[PDB]
Amino acid sequence: VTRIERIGAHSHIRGLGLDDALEPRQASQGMVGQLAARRAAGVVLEMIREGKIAGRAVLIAGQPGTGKTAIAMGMAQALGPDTPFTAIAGSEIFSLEMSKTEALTQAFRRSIGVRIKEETEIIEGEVVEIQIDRSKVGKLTLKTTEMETIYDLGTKMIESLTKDKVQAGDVITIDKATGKISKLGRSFTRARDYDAMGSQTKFVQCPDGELQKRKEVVHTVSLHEIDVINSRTQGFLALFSGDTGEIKSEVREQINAKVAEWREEGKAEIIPGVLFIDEVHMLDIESFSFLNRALESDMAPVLIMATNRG
Amino acid sequence: VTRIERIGAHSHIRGLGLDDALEPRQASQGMVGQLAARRAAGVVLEMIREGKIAGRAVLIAGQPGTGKTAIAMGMAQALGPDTPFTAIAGSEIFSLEMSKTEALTQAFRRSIGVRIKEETEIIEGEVVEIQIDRKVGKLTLKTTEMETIYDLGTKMIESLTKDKVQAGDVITIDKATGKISKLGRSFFVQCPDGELQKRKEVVHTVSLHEIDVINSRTQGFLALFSGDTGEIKSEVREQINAKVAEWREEGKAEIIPGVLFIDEVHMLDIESFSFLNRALESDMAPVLIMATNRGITRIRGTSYQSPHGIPIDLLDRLLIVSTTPYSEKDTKQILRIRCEEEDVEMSEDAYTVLTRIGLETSLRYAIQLITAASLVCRKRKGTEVQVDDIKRVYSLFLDESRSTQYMKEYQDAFLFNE
Amino acid sequence: VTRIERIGAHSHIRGLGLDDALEPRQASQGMVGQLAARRAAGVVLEMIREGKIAGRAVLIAGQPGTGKTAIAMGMAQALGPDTPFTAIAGSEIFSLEMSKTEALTQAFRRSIGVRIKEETEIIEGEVVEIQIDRPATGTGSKVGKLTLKTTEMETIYDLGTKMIESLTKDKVQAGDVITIDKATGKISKLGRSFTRARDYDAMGSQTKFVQCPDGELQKRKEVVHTVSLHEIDVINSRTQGFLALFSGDTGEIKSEVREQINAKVAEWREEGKAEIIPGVLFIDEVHMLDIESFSFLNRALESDMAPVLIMATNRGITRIRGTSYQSPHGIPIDLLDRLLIVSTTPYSEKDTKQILRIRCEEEDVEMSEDAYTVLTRIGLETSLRYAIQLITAASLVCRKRKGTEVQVDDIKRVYSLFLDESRSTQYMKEYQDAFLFN
Amino acid sequence: QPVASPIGPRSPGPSHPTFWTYTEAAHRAVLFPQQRLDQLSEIIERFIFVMPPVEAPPPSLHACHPPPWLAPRQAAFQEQLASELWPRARPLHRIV
Amino acid sequence: TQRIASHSHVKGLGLDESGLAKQAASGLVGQENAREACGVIVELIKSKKMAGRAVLLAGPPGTGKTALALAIAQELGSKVPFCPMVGSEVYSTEIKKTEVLMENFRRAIGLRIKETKEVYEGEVTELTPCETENPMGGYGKTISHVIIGLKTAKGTKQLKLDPSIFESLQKERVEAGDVIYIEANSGAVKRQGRCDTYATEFDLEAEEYVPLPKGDVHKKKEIIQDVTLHDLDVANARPQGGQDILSMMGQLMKPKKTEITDKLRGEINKVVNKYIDQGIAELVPGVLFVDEVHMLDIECFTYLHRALESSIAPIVIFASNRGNCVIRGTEDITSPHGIPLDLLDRVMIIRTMLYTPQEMKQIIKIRAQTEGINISEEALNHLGEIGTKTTLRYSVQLLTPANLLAKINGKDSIEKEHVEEISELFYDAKSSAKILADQQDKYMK
Amino acid sequence: SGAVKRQGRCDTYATEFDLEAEEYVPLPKGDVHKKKEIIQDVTLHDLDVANARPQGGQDILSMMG
Amino acid sequence: ITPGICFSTASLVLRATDVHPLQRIDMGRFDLIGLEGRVSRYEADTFLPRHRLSRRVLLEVATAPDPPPRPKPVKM
Amino acid sequence: PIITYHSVTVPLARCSRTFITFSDDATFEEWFPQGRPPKVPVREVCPVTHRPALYRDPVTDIPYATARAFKIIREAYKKYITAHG
Ligand SMILES: Nc1ncnc2c1ncn2[C@@H]1O[C@H](COP(=O)(O)OP(=O)(O)O)[C@@H](O)[C@H]1O
Ligand SMILES: Nc1ncnc2c1ncn2[C@@H]1O[C@H](COP(=O)(O)OP(=O)(O)O)[C@@H](O)[C@H]1O
Ligand SMILES: Nc1ncnc2c1ncn2[C@@H]1O[C@H](COP(=O)(O)OP(=O)(O)O)[C@@H](O)[C@H]1O
Ligand SMILES: Nc1ncnc2c1ncn2[C@@H]1O[C@H](COP(=O)(O)OP(=O)(O)O)[C@@H](O)[C@H]1O
Ligand SMILES: [Mg+2]
Ligand SMILES: [Mg+2]
Ligand SMILES: [Mg+2]
Repeated sequence: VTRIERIGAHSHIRGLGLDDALEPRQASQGMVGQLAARRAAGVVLEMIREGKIAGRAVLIAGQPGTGKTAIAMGMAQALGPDTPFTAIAGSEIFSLEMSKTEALTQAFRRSIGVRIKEETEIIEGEVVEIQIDRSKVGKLTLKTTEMETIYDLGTKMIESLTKDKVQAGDVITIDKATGKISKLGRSFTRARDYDAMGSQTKFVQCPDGELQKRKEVVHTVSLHEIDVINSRTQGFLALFSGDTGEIKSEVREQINAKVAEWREEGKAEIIPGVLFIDEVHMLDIESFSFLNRALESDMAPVLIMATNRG
Repeated sequence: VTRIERIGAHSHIRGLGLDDALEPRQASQGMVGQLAARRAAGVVLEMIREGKIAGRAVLIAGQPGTGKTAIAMGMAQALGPDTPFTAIAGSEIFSLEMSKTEALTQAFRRSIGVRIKEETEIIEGEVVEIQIDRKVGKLTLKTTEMETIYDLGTKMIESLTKDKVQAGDVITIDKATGKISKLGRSFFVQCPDGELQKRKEVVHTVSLHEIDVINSRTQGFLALFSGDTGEIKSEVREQINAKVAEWREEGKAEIIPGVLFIDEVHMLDIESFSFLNRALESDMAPVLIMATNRGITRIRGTSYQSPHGIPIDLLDRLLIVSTTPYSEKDTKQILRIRCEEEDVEMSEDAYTVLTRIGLETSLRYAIQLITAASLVCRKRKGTEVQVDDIKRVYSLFLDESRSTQYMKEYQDAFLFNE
Repeated sequence: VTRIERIGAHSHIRGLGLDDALEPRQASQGMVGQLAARRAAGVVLEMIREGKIAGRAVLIAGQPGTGKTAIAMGMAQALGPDTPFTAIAGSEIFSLEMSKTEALTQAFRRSIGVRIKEETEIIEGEVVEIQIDRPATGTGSKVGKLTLKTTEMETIYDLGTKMIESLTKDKVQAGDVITIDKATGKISKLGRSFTRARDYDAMGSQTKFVQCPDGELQKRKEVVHTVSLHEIDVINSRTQGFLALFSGDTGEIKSEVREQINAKVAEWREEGKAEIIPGVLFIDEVHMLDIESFSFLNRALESDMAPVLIMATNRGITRIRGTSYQSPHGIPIDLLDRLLIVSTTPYSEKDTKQILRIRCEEEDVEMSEDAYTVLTRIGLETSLRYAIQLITAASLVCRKRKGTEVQVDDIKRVYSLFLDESRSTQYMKEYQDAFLFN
Repeated sequence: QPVASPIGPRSPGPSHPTFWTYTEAAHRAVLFPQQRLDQLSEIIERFIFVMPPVEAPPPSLHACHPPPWLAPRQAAFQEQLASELWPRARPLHRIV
Repeated sequence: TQRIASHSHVKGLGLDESGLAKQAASGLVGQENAREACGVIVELIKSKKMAGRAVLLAGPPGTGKTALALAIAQELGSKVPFCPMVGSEVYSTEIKKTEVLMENFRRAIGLRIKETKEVYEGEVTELTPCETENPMGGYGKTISHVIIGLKTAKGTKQLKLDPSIFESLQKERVEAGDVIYIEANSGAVKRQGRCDTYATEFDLEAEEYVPLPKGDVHKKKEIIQDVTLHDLDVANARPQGGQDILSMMGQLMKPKKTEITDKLRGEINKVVNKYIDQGIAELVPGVLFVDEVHMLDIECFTYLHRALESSIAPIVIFASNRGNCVIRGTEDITSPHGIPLDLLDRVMIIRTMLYTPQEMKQIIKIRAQTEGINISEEALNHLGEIGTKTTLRYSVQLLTPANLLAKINGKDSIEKEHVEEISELFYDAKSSAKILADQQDKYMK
Repeated sequence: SGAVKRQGRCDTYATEFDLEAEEYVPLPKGDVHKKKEIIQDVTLHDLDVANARPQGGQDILSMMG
Repeated sequence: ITPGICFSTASLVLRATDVHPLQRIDMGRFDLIGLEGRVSRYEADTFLPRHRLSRRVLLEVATAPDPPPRPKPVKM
Repeated sequence: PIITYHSVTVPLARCSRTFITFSDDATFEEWFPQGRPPKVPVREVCPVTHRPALYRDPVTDIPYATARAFKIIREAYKKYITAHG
């Protein structure tokens, strides 16, 4: 069938076509010729993969049609999807919402990935009975296919259960540390043959195993995403709308410190990536001046650029 | 009593003054002379009223003070209030609220109307007794011919409670909505005469812009009064156009194409012109009328010279109507019409002198001098304007030529002379 | 300990240093020389203090480093905090939130103060005993009694419900010296006459006591409230105006609001409710204003609420911003006709030495006579500001080598270490190709 | 929630490191809008006088046969917003 | 911190106790005169008695201006505020350029607040009123103290408190077995949950059960908080935490920088002065570093005169590598560093010179040591020769590609062949310019 | 989805009061359960703008939004 | 105090954007922003892939008789 | 029934003292119940696996710490029902 990804101008490029010695093959992984340029791209790719050195800039210069964007796409393909690769054009930093320097800062921080790893204990089961005496004290019964127990509830737990409208037959998980309750689904019985269903209801099987479970979540986020999350009260919405604005520098310093603390604690890992700016000659002198000192930070990715101007 | 509409520059224009063959009369409906331009405007008016061809554009071009805006206002008057006639200036499309293309899109869509007829039941009468008990209630209404007691429902009881209604008030109720508006008290408006409950046919002409703004967001109709429209999404506009086409096919509504008038079109820049070039190619485009007095002039936003400050690609889609300068006879007739409009009586010698002044300097200068001479005549307890009053106001108020001469006499005393 | 305000460029200027006849002393209140300009500034200051003529404009024009801003700061210090003095730069009127005319209007109206003086009844005394009886359960009427004491009086007050609530909120105890305003019921604690009981725990270190107030209990005191026209405009523009007074974000205030406020202030002035305190707006580097701002100034100085406007510029015949017209001082001739110009002459050798001596006294730096001579020669050759900076630089160099008095060797050392504009330009010419552009 | 501020978040107690990081002096140097209103009470009482010359209710949209669900939905939305926000608008009562 | 940046080797200015600059120390090589001047400037900053003083670092590109500013920052330490800034940052879509500059000025002035927080922790074991044998008024019972028993891991103490605390105890619903803390400076009781020793495995509460406090019942510590004037300004301009409709609007609406008024800044200054006089706070005036000052326009330069003339301003360090360039915002006005002569009259200019080949070799060796790269003597000499032509930045940027190439080739050191191959693979600015000139027809524009 | 729209009152009850502010609608003609298989075209921009801002939401921030 | 402006429009205009449910597809299958703050990674990644219902299980539960009544608690 | 809050100035040369007076003993008992310290619950243990208990089967009220323990408890309850009836 026809998927959303179709034959484009660089669909034939799968990599840089190098061997273990970074010697370019004449025609490998969809690239032909450009032996010296491909070897240089491979050296830059090894530099990116090591991640030791920060703020290194490489400019791919040449005549139109000589394979600059081809080499950039080959570098992106050879680099894993784990390592961030932000590809922007020079014209995209001229925004009506944020300054050019803010656009460049956001592009820089989108290119550094942070892989988080959180382990959390949860209780998971199907609700059998909820009895509340009077909103003061109550009991909750949860069950699995191999287990069933009853719990004593407090004031805040009772309030949280009443707010979420948890009833019998609901399969829920409860975080032990925070007490937040999220509803996974409801079990199917003979009496629940609804003719019309709500937009959020869904029927799931009763969980098996033990009522207490450990939840491990590993995800890769960028520094810019953490900045947008912590910019305002519901900042995660700006990760969809893009109405981020200009994030305060103090917030960025706090987030850098917090990320360093997580990295020391073992709860996060840093994956520096690549920022590719295509047709950089569209950048203004102010943007170049900002780039001069933005690359000098310890949290600056590799800046690959490509121009065809004389 | 002084109302809002006082005597303006085109208050005397009541139409184009044409016969059944679109042959202009020498003086009719406030219009004097310019037979060719008025005939062309009448042909364009017939095209507008036919309503079949979309996006036809006509440019009225001529020297300053040659009746271009007079022709446009006469065209607007010859059309009734039924047909939309949006009149804007070129400067108005430059906005901080929306883009220029958005401003021109809103100007276009304001010029196409959708006429929808529906039937409603309207109850208009004088309140006799209102009873509400803990909900049930009764309401007794009377006209001069009949009286009735109604058993009220919950929603109408709530509506009558929200709007304080007491015995003796004359009110009208929209039955389907409960919209109660008190139009006075009777024991001040006379009580209605005929039947209490009447089925009425209400006709609304709603512009495409109005539909878009109403359906843009909840409580979105407020933007029709306070700007704040932003830039309406193209998806909403396409959906509204599709629904209007569906209505037209199903007979629920009729389309009434109108006229968009852009006075001083030369203030538009190249981007606006390029947008108009393709906006006129839609089937929902109105008739576009533009006026400019520019000769071969730089197009705003470019360094190019073009006949009217309009690029030639747009000019190729326009029909141009040229206005010619007025003669002595036409000038005298225009002055007579303006004097009749302003209720000013002049002698024939005063008219001759004023015609000579208008030919020597400008028609607008003479029209301006008419009121000044009338005031001077009223100052000296006179009743008819004489040549002496006209000379007095000629000396008091200068024209462009004499002002420029006096300024050149003392050019060093002025500021920033080139 | 160092306060937030430290030694700046004009920290030594305490006033214009004039006598009763507005004759400038040679060296007084930090000012040295500039006799004619200081006399003119004193005349302008008297005009400001009289506060009868609205919309007067004065331009202090001269070469760089001639003391234009020094004279402005001297005028500000001689006026005192009672009279408003709004000092802004010309660049500050270019704002993304408001128009240039709006910024100029706000600057003008920050320089006019509205003062409201009223007499209120005030109770100030030492709390002897406070008793509050409240219902154990449910809504009820609290009943209370308060005893207040001065050095010569002691009265027992029966308290109402709202005064009971106010006292409870303020947590008024025995021995607290409190002030009560009868009208508004506001209670302000101003100290403790003695300590609390020692047997209590978790109380913290007791602070110093306050002597009990003397005189009668219920006195009558004059309360003065002073705000500027801008503050009134901002708090009347919208409900959130009180927050806009601090966050900015005032937008453009409607002209209707300002007209109403002008009318109301005129009514208060006629009725004796409020007095208008006209001040000064000082625009430093006024040549950065564009033609539209100057045109607005032209007619904005014609209002009766306009303050005295003082401008400083060091431009000769220069292009007016926003135009292609060369004009004196970068200012259009129409505005230049509406203003009096105060010229500043360049400084001599003795004036330069006296300025250096005053600066050294301000910075607590001891310098030798030979060092003063060398520094004066450098200042005459290069500039006054360079010598002023070398004062502190040589002080630091002398302190580094464990010295007590700044010598000629220290001045030579800092002259070698730090360069002026001329020597920097020479060295840049020597390596012109190495620098980036031109 | 208070990221990068002199005001610290709500520390659970002295066991949390955030308890011993922030000072009360920094807290007392930041004024909430209610504190600002209490600070400007006399100024508000004496200097807030400007009234709009005209006052009108918002324009109302009338149709002969409207969708019977629009009005109840708008009424419910207004009721919920008023019930949630009117208690928070009481401090601005004197200004209004 | 673990990643190596361009100035990761700069650990300060290598100055002797007498102020003379060592040839190579603290990661810096050469630039002795500039280093001595920067040491004098560091002493000026530490003296804390001068405001608005400006220093311009002037020299050809790649001569250590940013390195010198960072060395000054290292010399001052983390206690002294150091606010880096590029000239392009004044162009913001939210506030005016003068507002950005003023905000950075207030960012550079720091304030250190020292306070002692005394608290009483423990699990409430006893709650007993101290009645009086003579009830006031004759009827009922009167109480003069409330004895609260607090139990911790290593002790138990009793506190005879004011009777008024009974209302706080009832409002907080404090009972026996609950963990509370009482603050001396406020006299308020806060219930931080119930003790965990009374919790069973069958309970489901999350934030109700807390561990028994460790340490002593009476805990007191000195809290040092470092803030800047800009922090207080921003916290007062757009306050967060209120429950009124305005705070809800602030949370809902997108945050936006605003033009803070002089009234709020004067209030902040008054509060800071009051704290300083009280002994609570100590002012820490720092440095504002404005790199690429030539990117400022004429409006910013004009505002900087008044900004520097203020008595609250920090010590500002500028840096410009421009020659007789045209000032931005002006039409054909040329000034020696892209800076109008009025602002040049207000600054002290520190000149940075070009590096001799030996100094370039030393800097390359230092950078190789910082990057964890072992380089042979012949390779180092070849790279220094490459640095004699081209620039120093090109030579210091060829080290890591050469190290990677050597590691791929299987060698633990960079040899000359690796440097030659890297030079062949990567071109410098001059060689690229020669290529572009030789083929100007085939390129674009 | 469970969405419910009350599209007026049945016209059989139109005479239950002599004056109510109600919209009376005819009884539907077909079956209670109506099934239709439809093919609707949407563009990627429609999904982008559909996911740019939240819809509904009983929270105070959503309502104020 | 002035009465408000009563703006009257055609009743058909207020239904312009309205589309019958039988004429529109469910847009909730592309709702990504609605899942934020409501759906967790556990539900999407670990739970649902394991505990999704099948047609066989649904049919078995529907066809099977009602479960026996839950026994009353006994203190043992 | 009232609660009287009283603050006096008494010699120590003077010190401040606060007193709270309850009109009736019922209010005093309500505000000061003098509750005894709570008791530490007994750490229950699973009868099947002797591990510390983590669950509590509602039907049998028997704490347990293993799924196998739950199955054994339910089997024992079924046998008890079969025997006793
Ligand atoms: N070495 C190469 N191998 C394969 N295809 C190439 C190579 N160089 C260029 N191309 C193709 O030529 C087209 C234009 O080259 P591209 O690199 O995208 O732009 P430019 O080089 O002009 O910046 C691309 O579609 C690319 O697939
Ligand atoms: N043919 C005419 N008949 C009557 N009045 C006219 C005629 N031509 C111009 N006028 C009047 O004289 C004045 C000239 O304005 P007008 O010619 O419309 O200026 P423009 O050339 O900018 O359109 C107007 O007030 C108009 O009412
Ligand atoms: N007449 C004077 N008396 C005392 N100090 C002066 C005098 N003139 C200038 N100064 C000092 O010299 C420094 C520079 O003068 P300034 O007023 O900034 O010059 P400009 O008029 O160019 O702004 C200031 O710190 C100022 O205090
Ligand atoms: N004297 C020096 N000693 C050691 N390293 C230096 C010296 N001068 C420059 N560098 C290094 O060489 C690089 C050149 O950048 P730099 O000279 O700071 O640029 P700029 O001249 O624009 O300030 C920097 O990374 C810096 O760390
Ligand atoms: Mg390309
Ligand atoms: Mg005209
Ligand atoms: Mg000055």
